Formats: sequence, structure tokens, C-alpha cells
Amino acid sequence: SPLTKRVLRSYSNMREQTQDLIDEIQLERIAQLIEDAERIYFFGTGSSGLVAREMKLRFMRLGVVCEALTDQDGFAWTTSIMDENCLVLGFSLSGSTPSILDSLLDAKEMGAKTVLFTSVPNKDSQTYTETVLVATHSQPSYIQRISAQLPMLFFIDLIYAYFLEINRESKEKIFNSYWEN
Amino acid sequence: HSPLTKRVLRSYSNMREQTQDLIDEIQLERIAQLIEDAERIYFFGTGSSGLVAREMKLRFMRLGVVCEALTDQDGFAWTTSIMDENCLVLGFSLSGSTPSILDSLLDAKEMGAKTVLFTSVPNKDSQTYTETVLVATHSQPSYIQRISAQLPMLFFIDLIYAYFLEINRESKEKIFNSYWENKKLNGYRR
Amino acid sequence: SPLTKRVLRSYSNMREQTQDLIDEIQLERIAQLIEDAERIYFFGTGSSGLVAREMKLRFMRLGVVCEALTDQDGFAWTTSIMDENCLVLGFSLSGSTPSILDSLLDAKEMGAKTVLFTSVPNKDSQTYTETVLVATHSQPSYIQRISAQLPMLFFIDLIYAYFLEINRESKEKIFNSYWENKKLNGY
Amino acid sequence: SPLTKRVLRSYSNMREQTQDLIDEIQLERIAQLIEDAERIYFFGTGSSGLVAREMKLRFMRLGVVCEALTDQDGFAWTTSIMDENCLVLGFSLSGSTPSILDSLLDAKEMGAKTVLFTSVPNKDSQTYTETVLVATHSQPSYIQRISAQLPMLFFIDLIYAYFLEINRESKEKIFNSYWENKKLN
Ligand SMILES: CC(=O)N[C@H]1[C@@H](O)[C@H](O)[C@@H](COP(=O)(O)O)O[C@@H]1O
Ligand SMILES: CC(=O)N[C@H]1[C@@H](O)[C@H](O)[C@@H](COP(=O)(O)O)O[C@@H]1O
Ligand SMILES: CC(=O)N[C@H]1[C@@H](O)[C@H](O)[C@@H](COP(=O)(O)O)O[C@@H]1O
Ligand SMILES: CC(=O)N[C@H]1[C@@H](O)[C@H](O)[C@@H](COP(=O)(O)O)O[C@@H]1O
Ligand code: NA
Ligand code: NA
Ligand code: NA
Ligand code: NA
Repeated sequence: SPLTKRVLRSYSNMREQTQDLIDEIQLERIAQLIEDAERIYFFGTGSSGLVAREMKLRFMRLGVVCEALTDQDGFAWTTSIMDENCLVLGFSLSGSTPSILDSLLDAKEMGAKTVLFTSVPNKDSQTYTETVLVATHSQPSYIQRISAQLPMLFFIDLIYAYFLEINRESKEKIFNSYWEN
Repeated sequence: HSPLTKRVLRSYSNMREQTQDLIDEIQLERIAQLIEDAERIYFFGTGSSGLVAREMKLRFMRLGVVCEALTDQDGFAWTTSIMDENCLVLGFSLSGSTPSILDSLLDAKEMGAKTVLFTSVPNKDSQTYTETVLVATHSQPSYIQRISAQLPMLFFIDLIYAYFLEINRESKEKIFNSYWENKKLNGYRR
Repeated sequence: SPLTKRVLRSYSNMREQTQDLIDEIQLERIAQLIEDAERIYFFGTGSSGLVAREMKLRFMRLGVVCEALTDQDGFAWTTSIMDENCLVLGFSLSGSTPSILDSLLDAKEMGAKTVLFTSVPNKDSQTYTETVLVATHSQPSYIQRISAQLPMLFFIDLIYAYFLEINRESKEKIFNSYWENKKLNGY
Repeated sequence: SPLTKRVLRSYSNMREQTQDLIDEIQLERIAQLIEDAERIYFFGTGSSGLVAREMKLRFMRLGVVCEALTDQDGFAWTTSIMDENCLVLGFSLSGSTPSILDSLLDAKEMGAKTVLFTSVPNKDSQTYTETVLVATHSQPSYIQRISAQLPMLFFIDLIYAYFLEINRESKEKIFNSYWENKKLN
């Protein structure tokens, strides 16, 4: 079908793009930032808010003390209780959502480490501990683009893989207590 | 390149190939007319399947659809009690075994609503439902190494949405674009 | 203990003030607006978002087709699909949260009816369909106030009672269906 | 107007009952338990989940590290990461909602301290660190009852006030940081 083709092309295109963006040493660094962090936070709005919730679900099941926030007040009250043992991962596909960029800046002022995920090379000039570049959507118009989560989910999974192999014995045992009840 | 990076990327590409196989262009085209047809659309799911339900709500409301996503059983119960034949429920259960979802689809049918189930496991119990959409399985046998549980569903969501937007498009594109109108006080501008 | 007495005094004072604020005719009108509307929206942020969510829960069980939204994008996308048959209830205790005031102005431009709940009167609110005055708190310092939901819960409960007596038999049946032996998800 | 009086009587009745049920020493203890805890969890379903969400909002702004959980999957994954530095507050007005009773039991097994809030006493809550009795409602028919949050909000506000006075200076600094010139109010 012609519409079926557009969707599957958008999928393989961002697949094809994601291949070229992957910085494996950056991803293993982030996995280590998570392991070393005491408290970990995921910020995003809209569909990037859904990505942040997905991450909370998966890493909490490997034993991570974390929390997903998806609005401005939640960002403000949460950054006000961060310190140097915290890590914040911010998700913003455009790179331009002010609540996310401002909340990463607030977290940095409190000494937290910061990671921004975005499809737009940052203009902030290496302001955050890390900036993970994700695929851009192929479709030019917002209305026909595929799930905004997808560029982010790729890197979700990649970091998940690297993180699972740090201290896995302790993490597989936490994962499996769910089925064992 | 890395082995871990290697395992993740073939998980993605295998479900791209297995998805490619499972599509039924005409079933998804049908499911698209049911959303237009319904007056009230509900999306039900738990865990990661709830996140899929939340995303459908976000995308279809922006095309003008009256809809709501629910993600625990009490919301299923109270919501099904106000359904009628002009209601459509989409239920998401990758395992196909989550009782809260199967039971609330049975509940929705009782009220006369049309019903669609999304699952990686086929069955004959789902014959009760108006449609059953078959989605890709993951490939990692280890549940803990599987890639994100949303993905088999996001494919078919993207497919149905692609179809849905071409039904009565002018007015759906109007509603979508209003978020960027300069008059919209809570809009993107701000 | 004086702490204990201070908290309890806050609850008593709120209840006294609420009685002094009630306009029963207005509350009856608002009950009627809910019943007449085809779709009802509850808008709030922070503690006022929780108020909105509870109202959605209780009125859904009486058959109302309704939704609670608690952020700016939810407000914008929802107002863009409103019409003459919709009703928006906005909760802002301070009466000044811009997203809420703006969301009701956007709703009004789509033809929808609008109700603002606030503890701070204003002549700017003159533009909405109804303005419901709720109680202020009685602790001068914000950090010692009791829950910010409470002024609103009083009036939600008043509206609920008036509403339940409008075509009650049909609403009590929907509410009772949750306990029906046929109801699978139900307890 | 008989309606208006009924709703107001329900509020007054609950205030009067709440005062009779308060155990001031227990509340100070729970306030001290929250401070002493490293991580605090609030569990509730339905209206009791909104109560838990508001507790999270208010105690976080005083510097508490906490999270609210309002469904069964969330409870299990959270208990599987608890330990002795943890406190969980469980809200069940009926006292009989199984996901709440069970998961609090899981949490004690993990080493966590436990607090059930309920309006129905029971001897099989004697396994928890604390049981806070809250007020029942005063309407016979469930459909005519006031917000189900209210019995819990009374006691949450009591605990809040006790807690605010432990190390108040540092808590007021965190609370006020929301109004400092830093980004995102
Ligand atoms: C272009 C557009 O529609 N944006 C809306 C959402 O689709 C998006 O998910 C969210 C976060 O956007 P991000 O921060 O760029 O991810 O912002 C807006 O809600
Ligand atoms: C299936 C599983 O192992 N773990 C959780 C999620 O990953 C899952 O998405 C959801 C079940 O919903 P399902 O998709 O119908 O299975 O909740 C499960 O507890
Ligand atoms: C002063 C302050 O700290 N306000 C916060 C919340 O306590 C409040 O619930 C919300 C709603 O404000 P409202 O619109 O006046 O109800 O705004 C902020 O999130
Ligand atoms: C009797 C009834 O309708 N119960 C429903 C809710 O109103 C209640 O808020 C929740 C928690 O029950 P609780 O655990 O006793 O607080 O359970 C059910 O959703
Ligand atoms: Na695309
Ligand atoms: Na896979
Ligand atoms: Na007060
Ligand atoms: Na009552």
C-alpha cells in the first residue's frame, strides 16, 4: 500500500540514521553515570515524557532509585532537592523546550550531572555532562511524522544493554523477584 | 559494532522484518474507519502497554478525536459502565494474558462497544472482539534483555494513524495546526 | 498541643468561611451546566490538578463523560476540540495561574461554557460563565497552610450533592454497576 | 439547602471525629520516621492514590526524597528495591484493599518500616510499625459520602505540621528555593 510504505520507510530511515549516530563510548559512560548515581531523574514533556516514564519502568526493575517527571513544577521541586550524587537525563527532540533546558541548567547549578537527548545538535556548546544525538524524523511535516518516542527508544535500549552488564548479578535478581511473587 | 550494541540493533531489525510480515493493510484500514465512526474512543493498557495507550491519545486528540487512555483496572471498570454502541475500545496486551485488559474488553462488548485487541499471541477467545491485531514478538528469550515493550505496538499505531489521517483530512489538519495559531493562548508560541 | 490545635483550627475556619461563601442558587446552576453539557473538562495544575482528577473520578461514576487535564499542552489540545456543548471547570486557588486563565479564555472562544473556581475575586473573571468563590486559607505563611485542595473539595462536594439529585435514578444505576455480578473489572 | 446542610454536617462530623481519634505521640513518631528515613514511598489506589500524590508534592518541597505509587505493578517494583532506610505509607480507607495490605507486607519483609492509614481497625495490621486510624464517613450510602480523600488529608496535614518543626530551618530553605531567581520558578 502507498501509506504502508511511507511509515515503513520512516522506520528504516531512522534505523539507517540511528546507525550513523551511535557513540558507543558515550553510551557506556552514561550507563556508568547511572550505576554511580544514587538518585536518577528523567525529564520530558509530551511524547518525550512517555520516553522518560518508559526508562523509569525499566531501570527501577534493575534496582535503580529513579523517578520520571513530566511537567514544569515537578522539574522545579525536584531540582531543588538534587545534589552532587544525582543524575538527570533530559529528553527534548527539538532541543528547544524551555522547561527541559532550564531544568537541566537548574540541576547543574545544584551539582547534579546532566544528559540531554536531542535530534538537534546543541547550540548550548557542551553545557551538559553529555549530549546524546538521536535520529531526526525523515518526514518533513509534523503531522505525518511517526512516533516521536522512536529516536529516543533506540538509545534507551542501547544504554539499557550497557547498564545491565554492570553488576548484573544484583540486577537480574531484582528483575526476577517480580515473577517470583 | 560492540556486542551489546550488536544484540540491540538486530533485535530492532528482526522486529522490523517480522512486523513487515504481519501487516494486513485492509484490517488496519478497517480499524481506521472505526475510529472515525466512533464518537468516543478509549485506549486501555498497563505497564509499557499503557504508555502506548497514552501516545495514541496524544496523537489522535490532535486530529480531533474524543478519546481517553486508561491504565489501571478501576478506570477500566468505571469507563466501561458509560460505554454504548458508539464507543470504540482499543486494548493493548503484548503477552495477550493480562486479565484486566481481556476482562475489560469483555465488559466493553457487553455495553455494545466495538472492541480491538493488540497482542503478540493469537487465540480463538479473541474472536469475541471486533478485531485482533497481531504484532511482532520480541526475539530475546530472556525477558530482561528484551528491547522496549512498546515497539511492536508503535508500528501498528503508526500504520493506523497514517491511514486515519487520510480520512477527512482537511478538518483534522485544521485542528492539528491550531496549536501553532498565534491566537491560541496555550499554544506552541508560548 | 498548639500545633495540633493550629491544624484543626485551619480546618474549622475553612468550613466556617465556606458556609459564609456558599451561593446555593449558583451551585444548583453549575450542577445543571454539568448535566446539560455533552463533554466536561476539569483543568488544574499542582494541587488543583489533583482536585480536577478527583472530580473526574466521582462524576464519571455517575455517568458524566469527562476528563481531567493538568498541563498546558493538555489544555491547548483539548480546547482545540471543544464546541458549544462543552463545559470547562478551571481550578486556580490564587486566581492567577496563567495557564488556567488562558485555558478558560481559549475554551470560551471555541464556544464552550466556563467555570472558574478561585479564592481571590476579580473583575477580569467577569468574562467566564460562572466564578465560584472558595475559601481562603487562614495561615499567613504559605508553608504552614493546610492542603490546597480543601477549599475546592468543599465546593466540589456541594456541587456533587446537587448534581446527584438531578435525574438521580439513572446516575445511581451507573454508580451501582461497579458492584454488579456481571462486571468483570469491578469490586 | 437540606443538601447543603448535609454536606456541611459531613465535613463538621469528620472534623469532630478526627479530633477524637488523634494520638499526638504517634503522629510525632511518624514525623520523626519520615525524617530518619532515606527514601519514603506513598501507596494508594483510587482516591487514596490522590492522597498519596499530594503527600509526595508537599513533603518533596520540604526536601524529602519520596515517590507516590498508585497501581499494583508500581507497588511490586518499588518493594523489590526497599531496604532498612525506607518508609512506606499505605493509604486504604477501607483497610481491606489487598494490593495495599500485601505490598506493605512485602516492604516489611524487605526491611522497610511501615505505616497503614485506615478507618477500620484490625488486629492483622498489628504487623506494621504504625497504624493510623482515620475518621469514617457519616453517610450510610456510599454514593452520598464526602470526598474519600478527606479522612486522610486531616492526618497528613497533622503529620506535615509536626514534620515541618523538625529541623525547620533547612526545610524552609528548600521550600523557599522555589521562589529564588534560579530558572523554572
Ligand atoms: C512539535 C510538537 O508537537 N511538540 C509537542 C509534542 O509533540 C512534543 O512531544 C512535546 C515535547 O517536545 P520535545 O521537547 O521537542 O520532545 O512538545 C509539544 O508537546
Ligand atoms: C509483561 C512483563 O513482563 N512486565 C510488565 C510490562 O513489561 C508489561 O508491558 C505490562 C504487562 O502488559 P502486557 O503487555 O499485556 O504483558 O506489565 C508487566 O508487568
Ligand atoms: C504558591 C505555590 O507554591 N503554587 C504551586 C502549587 O502549590 C499549586 O497547587 C499550583 C496551583 O496554583 P493555583 O492555580 O493558585 O491553584 O501552583 C504551583 O504548582
Ligand atoms: C468502595 C469504592 O468504590 N472504592 C473505590 C474507590 O472509591 C477508592 O477510593 C479505592 C480505594 O479504596 P480504599 O483502599 O479503601 O481507600 O478503591 C476503589 O477504587
Ligand atoms: Na518520519
Ligand atoms: Na527483541
Ligand atoms: Na490554613
Ligand atoms: Na460523608
